[PDB]
Order: sequence, then structure tokens, then C-alpha cells
Amino acid sequence: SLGPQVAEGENVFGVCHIFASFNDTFVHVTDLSGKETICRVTGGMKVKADRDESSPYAAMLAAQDVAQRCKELGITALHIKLRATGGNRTKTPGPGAQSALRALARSGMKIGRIEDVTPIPSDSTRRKGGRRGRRL
Amino acid sequence: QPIKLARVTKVLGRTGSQGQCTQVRVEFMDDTSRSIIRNVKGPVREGDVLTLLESEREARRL
Amino acid sequence: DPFSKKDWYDVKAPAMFNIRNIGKTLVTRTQGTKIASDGLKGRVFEVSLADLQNDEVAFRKFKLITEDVQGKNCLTNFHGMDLTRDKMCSMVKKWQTMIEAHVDVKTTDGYLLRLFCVGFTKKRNNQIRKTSYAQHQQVRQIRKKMMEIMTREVQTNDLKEVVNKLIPDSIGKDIEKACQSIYPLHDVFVRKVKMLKKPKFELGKLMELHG
Amino acid sequence: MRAKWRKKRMRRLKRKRRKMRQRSK
Amino acid sequence: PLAKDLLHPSPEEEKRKHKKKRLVQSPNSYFMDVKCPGCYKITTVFSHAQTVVLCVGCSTVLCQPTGGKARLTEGCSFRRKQH
Amino acid sequence: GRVRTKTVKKAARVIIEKYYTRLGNDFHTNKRVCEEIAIIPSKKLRNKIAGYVTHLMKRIQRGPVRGISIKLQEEERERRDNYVPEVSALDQEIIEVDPDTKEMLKLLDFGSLSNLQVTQPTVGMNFKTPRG
Amino acid sequence: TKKRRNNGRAKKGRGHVQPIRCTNCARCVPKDKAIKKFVIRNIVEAAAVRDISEASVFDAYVLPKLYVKLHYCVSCAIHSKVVRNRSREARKDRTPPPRFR
RNA sequence: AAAUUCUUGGACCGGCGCAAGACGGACCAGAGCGAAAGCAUUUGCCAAGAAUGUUUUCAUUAAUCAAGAACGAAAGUCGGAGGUUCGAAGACGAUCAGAUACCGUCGUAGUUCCGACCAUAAACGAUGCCGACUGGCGAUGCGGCGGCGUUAUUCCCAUGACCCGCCGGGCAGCUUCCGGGAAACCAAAGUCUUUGGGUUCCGGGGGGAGUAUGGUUGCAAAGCUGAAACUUAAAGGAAUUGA
Ligand SMILES: [Mg+2]
Ligand SMILES: [Mg+2]
Ligand SMILES: [Mg+2]
Ligand SMILES: [Mg+2]
Ligand SMILES: [Mg+2]
Ligand SMILES: [Mg+2]
Ligand SMILES: [Mg+2]
Ligand SMILES: [Mg+2]
Ligand SMILES: [Mg+2]
Ligand SMILES: [Mg+2]
Ligand SMILES: [Mg+2]
Ligand SMILES: [Mg+2]
Ligand SMILES: [Mg+2]
Ligand SMILES: [Mg+2]
Ligand SMILES: [Mg+2]
Ligand SMILES: [Mg+2]
Ligand SMILES: [Zn+2]
Repeated sequence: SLGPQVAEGENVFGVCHIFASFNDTFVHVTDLSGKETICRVTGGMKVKADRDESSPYAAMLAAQDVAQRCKELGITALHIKLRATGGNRTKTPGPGAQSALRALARSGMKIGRIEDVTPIPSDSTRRKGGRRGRRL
Repeated sequence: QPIKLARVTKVLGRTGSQGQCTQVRVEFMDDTSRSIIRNVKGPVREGDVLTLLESEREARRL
Repeated sequence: DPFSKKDWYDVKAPAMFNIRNIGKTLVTRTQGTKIASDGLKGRVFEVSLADLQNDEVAFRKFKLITEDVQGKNCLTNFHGMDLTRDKMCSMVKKWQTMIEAHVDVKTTDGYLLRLFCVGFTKKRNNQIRKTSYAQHQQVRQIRKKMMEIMTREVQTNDLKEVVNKLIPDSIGKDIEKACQSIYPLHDVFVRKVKMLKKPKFELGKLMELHG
Repeated sequence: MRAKWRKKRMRRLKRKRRKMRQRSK
Repeated sequence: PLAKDLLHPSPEEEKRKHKKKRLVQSPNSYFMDVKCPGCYKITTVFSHAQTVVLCVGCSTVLCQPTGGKARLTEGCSFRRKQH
Repeated sequence: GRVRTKTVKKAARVIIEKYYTRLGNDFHTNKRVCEEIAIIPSKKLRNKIAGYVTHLMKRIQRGPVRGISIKLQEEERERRDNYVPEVSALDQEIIEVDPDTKEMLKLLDFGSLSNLQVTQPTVGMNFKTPRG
Repeated sequence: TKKRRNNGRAKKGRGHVQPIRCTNCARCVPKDKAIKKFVIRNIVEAAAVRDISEASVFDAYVLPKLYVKLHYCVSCAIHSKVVRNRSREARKDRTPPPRFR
């Protein structure tokens, strides 16, 4: 729980995988390989109503909790892998992406590289909904 | 979690579903480099000081 | 708190790169059947080339897989090459032709690789028209030129030398130079290098990859 | 009533007429 | 223009016309004398040869057919003829 | 909403050229001008006419106004319009001539003028804007 | 009466273009008829670039873009105001609106 | 907005692999080919095809076409294989006065491949085919021809990539007091009371009605052919002004 044994003067790097969907936000810090989870706080566990799971306020609250727990383990800098739902469905990142990443930059973390890892398909299976679409 | 106070730089316009809240951009006197846009309820001049309970969320423009 | 029984291991890149330290990794310490070594034997690291080289491009990434643990030091090897999505999505623009090719080739040692490559037709400085396309038969002879080149700087040497060629864009550069006589094309890169089969592991070989 | 549903209703009616005639033939 | 003379066009605008659309039809092809750099005889070759023509004696080849005019091999001089 | 109606604007635009010499710069003096020089049915309308005339004069000083022709300003145009130089701008001891027009001249009886000069035509037909 | 010369689409000598799926809802729209929008934005808004830049471990770090192409049906285009109805004379011109900002 | 739904028996999320079946984004355009339906990863094989080029060959061999023939989206039908996704029917949760719907969770037939049926679509350019003539302008695709000039081979001829033109078919675009039209509009929907180039199909106020019946095709669903009694002063097209 103390963290890495290393002298100062260098950063130790983790990676946060941000999943900014339209229904909630996942802030999920892991090591370089991605195999070891270090802290996963979701935007939906910081609100009392499930209408606000995707709120930018929840994303800000989630990132602050992740950053504070990240400081405990000793990680100082993060690489960003922004991600929308992607795949067959919509590919634009949700409202929580902007606020979740801004919080990590204001909570003492150091931002490394930013990349987009949304899963675009070469072509996927037929999409949910009728031929007439989701009409309302 | 401290509380910040800031000064408005200009008045951007009147917003809200009924025109009751104003968007202005605030400028901290603690830090002369950071400015953000916030909604404010009530009549607001230029140069007055707004007490910000929390100063982390940004108000979308109209 | 599981993180109390977790220790940290350093990760070392092969000697063929300038910078040695990738970072640090976690693992649950050896407790009964679960050995701390086997948990670190299949880690894959996506590191950009600008991180490994002292000063190079930032749009190329390499997959480094840990092979052995020599005691607080994980030993990695080349596993795959990849081109960042930001750059990849930026080269694809309208009113031009995309040309793609792939080859399956085995180096002198038993390493089997897939090499995906991309190239786009370039518009003249003098050009007035907008389309800037290529005939189908020109596209065919460019990519057969593009396959026949890439297979010769890989099957003639070993895994060490092909990665040395991968650090610059030498494979992409030669494709540019050869195919200009057919149709001049500008944004040529080796888009992706998948590695299919490894040879049987021999610890002596790895220690040459790490000095 | 659009012509699509009108002709659907007509087809159902014709099917019943044909069945009832084949009942007696 | 209204009073354009259809009987008398200048050779400038009559050459650009389609071979069938001239005032009177006339082919655009011609014959020519092709001499190899090696031998001394001169052969008559159609401009749009449409076949691989080679000089007798099996010395070399003369022309290579294309989608239009035939192209002559390197070094073979040609001069067209009239009558 | 202090917008001048056409009745106030038209009288000001008529008074001003007929008495530009008398009308001045201040509002109170030319308020006295308008009262006798034109019949105004009411005071409040006289003040608005006189006030606009005061505003119009300041515009006239900087430059001519398109609506009003002050008798002193169009007479300045005649000396601006009747100006002629002393040496013709069309007289040159050498002129830049492209070769093809020298052939166009050659087809005429002007085979060789005295003050012609052959200039090299541009190489590369780069005269169409790129398409996009 | 026939509203548009080309019947709302760009099919002129084909007889069949493959359909696609809109992005707002999953409506099936022909590829030529659909309203394409190729947006190119930063990962972070202009209000957050300084915050990220002050936190970057590098120096003079370029900010990555995010390229995605949107497809819209006619109904979803009118409702999202990407396009709107024009006068009969104004329907014919087809240059895009000004790209000044 | 929620709920049905999964969830310490560890869901969602992160990595590493494996399996299957669909699908071929971005490039992708008022661009190409095909009789229409339709057709988009690489490579190989087989047969075909328009256009261009031609001082080659035959010499009227042609155009349109009752009866007849081949192809014909999707859905549907019959036998095998496979069944990832989506999803008629169906079940449930919402919404609602009701909701056998729109919205959400699951989900059968189907959607996929093979071998046979079916012959219908707003199968649309709502516009038969062949031929002739009657304004421009700028592009685009294919073939050929000509020409200052840049660039690659390199080692120059010649080839590719640009540039400027001409010719022939092709999908189209802009403009016009050609002309027409009820107008919308059309360079064809023009060359029409100044009416006749050739030829096929097809309409005769609105319904009843693509109905009844007879025939014929089909495993079936259904396809083609197809009335009458009776009822009705309108039904409809284009454009204008209000609401
Ligand atoms: Mg449904
Ligand atoms: Mg609606
Ligand atoms: Mg209408
Ligand atoms: Mg169709
Ligand atoms: Mg593709
Ligand atoms: Mg028939
Ligand atoms: Mg079918
Ligand atoms: Mg079926
Ligand atoms: Mg079956
Ligand atoms: Mg219900
Ligand atoms: Mg449903
Ligand atoms: Mg489902
Ligand atoms: Mg029909
Ligand atoms: Mg019809
Ligand atoms: Mg007649
Ligand atoms: Mg009738
Ligand atoms: Zn839609």
C-alpha cells in the first residue's frame, strides 16, 4: 500500500481508461500493461438517481476519488485512453469525458499521452432498431 | 475544500428558460491567469466579486 | 487491502532501443501455487516510439511482451508494431486513392509476421484538377511492387534487424521511391506488424537481445 | 384507409370466399 | 453566326473535324517508309499497323501495335509519302 | 428612441443647401435662423429641425454628404475633374510587348514600331485556379 | 409537383446504392441521400487546453484530434438543425455555408 | 423518468487467448459497369462486354415488334447445412382514460450458404425503342491525336504523374425570349390547327372494382385474363391569396 520503492526525480506511470458512455462514466486506472487494476470509480456510484450517472458532475467526482486513491499507491502520472461505446453503436464520447479528464489535471496528477481507443469496426453486425429506426 | 471568490470581467448575456440567469466570465484575484464562465442569478455589474462555493464546474455558453 | 501483499517489478526494453526503462508493474507476491513470475510472463506493453527513442516520431507504437523475470527485472521482447489512430485517421482524406497490401513472411529465425502497409496518391503542386485518382491496373502494380519490396528486407535477416529497419520508415521510404514511376504517392507507412508464431524459447537468445 | 390495408382486407375476404366455395364444391 | 459559309472551310477547321464529319470523308492515317539502322531496304508500313511488322531477312522488328498509331522501334527512321 | 422622421429630415436637407453660408455650428444660434427663414408650425418641431441641421454640418466638414449638394463643394469637383497632367501617362520611350502581338502588328502595316520591346512569354500554362 | 430535380439524392446512373444507418437513430438511409458531417475536434475543449498543458509531463505537446464522420437521415437533420428549409429560389444553390468560423 | 434484466455464486470494467457466424466502414463522389434487378477487402482461373483506333472483311444481312422465350430486389414456399447479430409472431416492464402501439428487456420464423419454386415493388427518369435536325459555357469518365513546360526511371529514346487543347461515344451540371406547356417546368416534355420519319404498348368522368364469374399457371400464398347490376356532379392537376 506504500507504493514503489524509488528515489524522486522521475514519475511513475499508470494508465486510466475512461469510458464516457451516455449512461455513466468509468474512470479506471491500471498499470502500463493494463492487467492490474489499481482504482476503478464509476460515475454512477457518486449519485443518488440513475438519471445523473452520466452527468459531468459525477465524472468530476469520480476522477477526484480516483486521483486521491492513486496518490496513495504512489502513481504520479497517467496516460489517457479515451473511449466511447463505439463498436456497432455511437462513436462520440459522452458528456463526462471533458469533466473527468479535467479533474485529473487539477488533482495533482500529471497527464502523459492522450489517445482514442474507441472500437471502430471494419463492419459490424446489424444495428439495434428497426429499418425505420428508433422513432419517437 | 476551500471556497474561492472572483471578479467578473464582462457580462455575456441573459440566459435561462425564462431569462432569469446571466452568464458572465469570472476572474480570480487569487490567480490572475485563470478565468471561467459561470451562471449568476440576480443583477450583476462589471467588476463585482462573486462568492463561489465551488469553482470547478464550467457553464456552457449560450 | 490486497495491495499490501503486492510488490513492484521494473521493466527493461531490449538493447536495440536507446531508453531502457519502460516503467513499473505490480504483482501479487508468491503465495503457495501462484508464483509471482508466471503472472508477469505474458504482460504486453504498448509504448510509443518517442518514449523509447531519445528523439523520434510520436505516432508509432511498439508492443513489448515480457519474456523472463530475472529478479525485480522483467525482460521484454518485440511482439508487434502499431500506428496510432490519430495519425491513421488523419491520412485518409477524400479525393485520393487508398492502396493497401499485406504479406506473410518468416525471418531467418522462426519468426512469422504479418506486415500491413498503406499509401495514398499525391496531388501535384501544379495540379488543377480535384480528383487525383489512379486506374485499377496502376493500383494493382503498385501493391504488387509494394508486396515484393516488403518481403525482401524481412526474409533476408533476423528479428533484430527488421526492428532496426522498423525504427525509421525505411520500408515505407523504399516503397515511395520505387512506386513514384507508376503513380507518385506520399503518405506511405507500415501500418501494422502482427506476429503470428514464435520459435521455441531459448534463454540464451534473449540475453543477446538485452546485452 | 390506405390502399395497402384495403387490398389486404380484400385478400382476406377473397380467401374466406374461396374456402367457403370449396367447402360446397 | 448566321451567314457561315458551309462550302468553303479553311484547312484549319477542316483538319480538326471527325473523319466522317468532314465535307468529304478522308482518313487520318498514312503510309511511310521505315528503314532499319542495320539493313538497307526500306519497307512500307501503315501508320496504324495493327500487326507486328518485321523486316524480311529476320534482321530486327519494326513496329509495335498500340491502341492508336503504331510506335516504331528505337532507331528506325520514317518518312511519310503522298500521291 | 430618438429617430428623426422624414418630415424633420427633409426640411433639414432642404434648408441646409439654401443657407449653408448662414447656418453655423452651434444649436442655439441656428435655432434663431430657422424661426424666421422658414415657417415652423410649432416650437418642438423647430428644435428638432435645428438640432439635425447642427448634426449635419459636422458631417459636411469631414467629407461630402451624398444627400446634400452644398454650393461650395461641387465647384471643387470641377477642378478635381478637369485636372489634366503635363506629360501623357500613355507616352513611354519603351513599352513591354509580348511576341505574339508583334506578329499581330506584323500582319498589319505596323511591322516594326520605333519603341517596341520583345518580352519572353511565360513558360508553363499556370493560369487556371485549382479545383476544390 | 416534383420538388427537386434530383429527387433528394445523388443517384444519377446507378439504380441502387447501398443503404447505411443514421447516428441519432438507426434509420436506414441510402448512402447518397444521407447528410454527411465530418467533424474534427480536439479531445479537450478550448476551455480545458491550458489545464491539460500545465499538467503535461512533456514540453510543447501537440494536442490530439478526434475524427468521426456522422450520418443523418432527413428527419434527424431537420430536428437537429444541421440543415433547414429554404425558399424555392434558394434551394437550388449548393455551395456550403461560409467557412469563416 | 423508470421498470422488467444481470449482480460478492464476483456482474460492468482492464489484459491475455480461443471459437463461431455475419459484414466488407473510413477511401466512396450528383464517379464506373450491367438489359433491368443489381454490383465494393487481397489474389488466381474461366468466359463475356461497350467505347475508342482501323485505306481489314461481307454487301442490305435492318428498326419496332401479337404468339412465344431468358433474367427479374425484398418478402414468401419446399428440401439439406449453419445459426454471431438483428428480429415479424409471442412474453414481460413502462406510458395512457384505454395501448393488443410508438419506448425498453427477452425472443420464434426469418435474416446466412446450397439446390428447386414464386414473378411481384413509388421494379421511378412516375417520361417506349430506332433515326434526323435546332443555342451556348465549364467540368467529369473512357479511347485516340497534338503541343511550351515541371517530375520518376537514369543512361537517353520511350514510358508513367501534372499542364494546355481537338476528336468520339458516356453519366450529368449551369444559363437562355430556340420552342413548347395548364403551369410546375423541359435543350427535350422542342421542330403540333404552318397538324403525316418508322413502329410496339396503352387511356376515355368518379365509384362499384382489379370485385364476381369462367379460363389458365402455382405445393401454397397468389400471378395473368377480366365484366355487369347499381350509384354519383363532380373526382382530379398546376398555380394564387388568406387561415
Ligand atoms: Mg419493435
Ligand atoms: Mg418527430
Ligand atoms: Mg408535397
Ligand atoms: Mg431500384
Ligand atoms: Mg474497404
Ligand atoms: Mg409478351
Ligand atoms: Mg428474392
Ligand atoms: Mg427468403
Ligand atoms: Mg428452411
Ligand atoms: Mg404491455
Ligand atoms: Mg419491441
Ligand atoms: Mg435482442
Ligand atoms: Mg406492375
Ligand atoms: Mg410508369
Ligand atoms: Mg396532331
Ligand atoms: Mg373510367
Ligand atoms: Zn435517423
